[PDB]
Amino acid sequence: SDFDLIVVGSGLFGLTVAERAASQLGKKVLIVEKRSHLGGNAYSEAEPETGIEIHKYGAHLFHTSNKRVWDYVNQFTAFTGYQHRVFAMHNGTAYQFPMGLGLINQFFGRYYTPDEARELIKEQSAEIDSKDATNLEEKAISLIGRPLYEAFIRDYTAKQWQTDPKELPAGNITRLPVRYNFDNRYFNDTYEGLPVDGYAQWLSNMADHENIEVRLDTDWFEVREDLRAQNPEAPVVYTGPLDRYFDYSEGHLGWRTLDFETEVLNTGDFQGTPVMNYNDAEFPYTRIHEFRHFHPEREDRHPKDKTVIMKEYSRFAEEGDEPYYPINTPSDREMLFKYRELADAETESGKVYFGGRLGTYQYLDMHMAIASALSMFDNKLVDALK
Amino acid sequence: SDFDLIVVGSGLFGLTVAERAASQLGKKVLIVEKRSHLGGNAYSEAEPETGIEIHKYGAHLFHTSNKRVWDYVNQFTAFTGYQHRVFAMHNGTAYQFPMGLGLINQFFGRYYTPDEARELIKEQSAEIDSKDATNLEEKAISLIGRPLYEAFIRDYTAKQWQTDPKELPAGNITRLPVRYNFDNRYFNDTYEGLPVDGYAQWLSNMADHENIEVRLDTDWFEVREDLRAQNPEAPVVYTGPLDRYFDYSEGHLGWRTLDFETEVLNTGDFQGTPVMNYNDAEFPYTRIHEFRHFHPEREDRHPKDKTVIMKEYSRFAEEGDEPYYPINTPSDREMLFKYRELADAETESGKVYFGGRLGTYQYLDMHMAIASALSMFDNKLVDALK
Ligand SMILES: Cc1cc2nc3c(=O)[nH]c(=O)nc-3n(C[C@H](O)[C@H](O)[C@H](O)COP(=O)(O)OP(=O)(O)OC[C@H]3O[C@@H](n4cnc5c(N)ncnc54)[C@H](O)[C@@H]3O)c2cc1C
Ligand SMILES: Cc1cc2nc3c(=O)[nH]c(=O)nc-3n(C[C@H](O)[C@H](O)[C@H](O)COP(=O)(O)OP(=O)(O)OC[C@H]3O[C@@H](n4cnc5c(N)ncnc54)[C@H](O)[C@@H]3O)c2cc1C
Ligand code: NA
Ligand code: NA
Ligand code: NA
Ligand code: NA
Repeated sequence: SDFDLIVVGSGLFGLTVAERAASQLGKKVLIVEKRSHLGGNAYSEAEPETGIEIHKYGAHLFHTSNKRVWDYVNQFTAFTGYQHRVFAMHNGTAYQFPMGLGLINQFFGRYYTPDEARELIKEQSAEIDSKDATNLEEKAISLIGRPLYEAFIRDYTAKQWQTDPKELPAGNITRLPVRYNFDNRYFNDTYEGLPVDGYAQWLSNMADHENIEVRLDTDWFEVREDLRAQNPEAPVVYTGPLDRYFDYSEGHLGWRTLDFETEVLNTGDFQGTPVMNYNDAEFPYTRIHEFRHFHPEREDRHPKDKTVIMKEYSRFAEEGDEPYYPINTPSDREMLFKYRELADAETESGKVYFGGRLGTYQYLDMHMAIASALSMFDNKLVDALK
Repeated sequence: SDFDLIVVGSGLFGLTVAERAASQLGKKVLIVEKRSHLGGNAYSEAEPETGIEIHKYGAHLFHTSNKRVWDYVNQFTAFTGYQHRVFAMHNGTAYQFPMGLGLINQFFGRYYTPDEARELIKEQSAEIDSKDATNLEEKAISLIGRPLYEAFIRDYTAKQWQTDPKELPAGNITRLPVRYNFDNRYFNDTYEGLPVDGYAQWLSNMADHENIEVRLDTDWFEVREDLRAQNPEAPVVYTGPLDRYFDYSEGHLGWRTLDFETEVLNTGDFQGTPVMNYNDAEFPYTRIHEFRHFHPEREDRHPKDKTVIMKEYSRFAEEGDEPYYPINTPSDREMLFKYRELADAETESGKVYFGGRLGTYQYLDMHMAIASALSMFDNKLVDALK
């Protein structure tokens, strides 16, 4: 047949499934993708004026402790030795971040040793016991105290969720957000880096296989009757929206979206670091990305006197908005449970498998989507394709 | 014969020459080493109480942009992804270091953009033109201004050299010691890391070859008549002290030494970072090393409640002291020129080649010693061993 497997969506989940079926089982795979390019939100591109690699659907940082996933992605791209670091702007000062000996010295005004900092945090967080916290605000205060909470967490979180932290779940903070050393690596994972030739090249390489057919600018729901009629027994891996698949029969799942404001500025360096969080309420955006600093190894290809920056604004995802993060209200958890039932029925009657961020209503980092796709491939698709 | 080449000293220079002759020319090499272990000052060892890898002859950080040298050393050890970072203690605050947007924010009290920082440094350094600087103090001030100089350079340099900076050469600072971004990598080189299994294992591996014989606890000047009599036409590569070789016939070359004070403390973490500079005069030591933080990947082998730290004191190298850094007074440059003549005569009449830090009166980093030995091997020893 012309294809043995249909994959809807070319994010990391779709690409992984498609590539494994193609290379490991020698199956013909047809990828159907609604957008004009491969890669889902991980897709990046050159900003036209400067040539700098940028993202329109969120900056993407790769990191994992899963060696299987690390070895896998390295088949398709090399990675730079980029290590993500973030600074936090508060009351006109850029603080070392996350909270650690550096921020503590800057904020409290003198050097604390690791043991002195531990004792400081004990004193600061004395007021509320974590066991008694009834919301995010109280949870934070119970761990690090009011001064730190009020400076670095309160307004930032308010902007992030468009909600008073008093009305957010205590379960949103699960561990002490403080380090007792000067380590300011943002991530804690074994492996980390950025694709040497950019995300677009990496993701294109995943789908570059003699057994893979790619149809861009194609909506599954427009073409599905025709495609399946060509080969009815070919399974489908669906990574589009779960609720949309079932015509919103149980209602609309709730998502957060982001608005990105991009500017080309007439300086070669706007903030001297890839990401500056803006922790204060007076700034409407949560942070500014300056994209050239993600790839310092490219500095002589970057313009000397121009730079691209991006500001980020969060709000509720309405119709037409890209859905980014599941909101997960109890109502959302309710209809999700109902959609899972429908989906499972569809897998049994129609050989349609549901996966990925949109397909399962679950935020997934790149390595987690890949891991999830490797699992589905191993545990479901190998059998289904025999 | 029992050997074809004698190498005096087993630092990186000696090891490199020995290994190349052994593996590339199939020559039998005899290494003669005065100390009880291989590796010269790069040698490291486990501190007995804690097991932590420490140095008795200075902490050794490996870094290079020389790809030939990088590829070479990786034949003998793997390297961790360690990236050196230093903090600077001044008036009770740990500053981000080297001077950059982080230190500038901490010191001047609010955030400066890259362009604002450039303008700040222009204003601060206006007083003295670099072209007019007559000593180190004036040179520093001409580049960064008095407040920064007085806080971070003056006393530190005084301790380092035991000299008023007014009496040090303007040529000691050759470039702007300020970055206009938040990059606090201490080194600027392409490749960097620490030996995964420690320096002792790496350096031992270099000399581990069927063609290499090692005699430790052996002073060249005690055994040389006997050894050369066994095979008169075998050349010698000498990496011991240049002036000592010629019985100080032209006087004693001047060196700086370091005293290291090591302590085991009853805490698992003393300062939360490998190195803290102490920039103020009130502290007699220049900096404190906390050795466990050089190898965080070993944290579950390190003790939970103990740590080894080391304080560093600089002074003139007297008899019995390990000579570390050439002082290079004009008098020193004088007799060095005379020793170079003697050495060159000795190479012609006696087939004794002079190399390495002690052998040439020149401080050499590990990668520079290796590069220098590779050159000597390529350009001198291949011919001499035919
Ligand atoms: C703003 C943002 C920032 C992120 N930052 C990071 C990060 O820093 N590090 C990290 O590891 N991960 C990050 N991620 C997650 C990352 O994008 C993952 O790769 C993604 O979540 C993987 O899941 P996926 O492949 O299912 O999703 P997607 O990337 O959403 O891919 C789904 C694809 O299905 C297509 N599709 C949808 N409907 C149809 C249809 N009807 N017909 C045909 N095609 C369709 C979509 O166009 C899309 O291309 C971020 C995600 C977002 C949204
Ligand atoms: C305090 C200090 C800190 C340093 N830190 C770094 C760093 O962070 N990063 C870096 O890249 N480099 C560093 N170095 C330099 C590093 O040690 C180099 O490897 C070294 O300078 C290389 O030169 P070498 O092999 O000639 O010297 P050496 O290491 O001095 O080796 C010379 C050897 O010759 C032996 N010897 C001397 N006389 C005799 C004799 N009569 N008979 C037999 N044997 C003899 C000595 O015992 C010694 O083992 C540091 C050096 C010092 C001193
Ligand atoms: Na991201
Ligand atoms: Na508490
Ligand atoms: Na050193
Ligand atoms: Na000046």
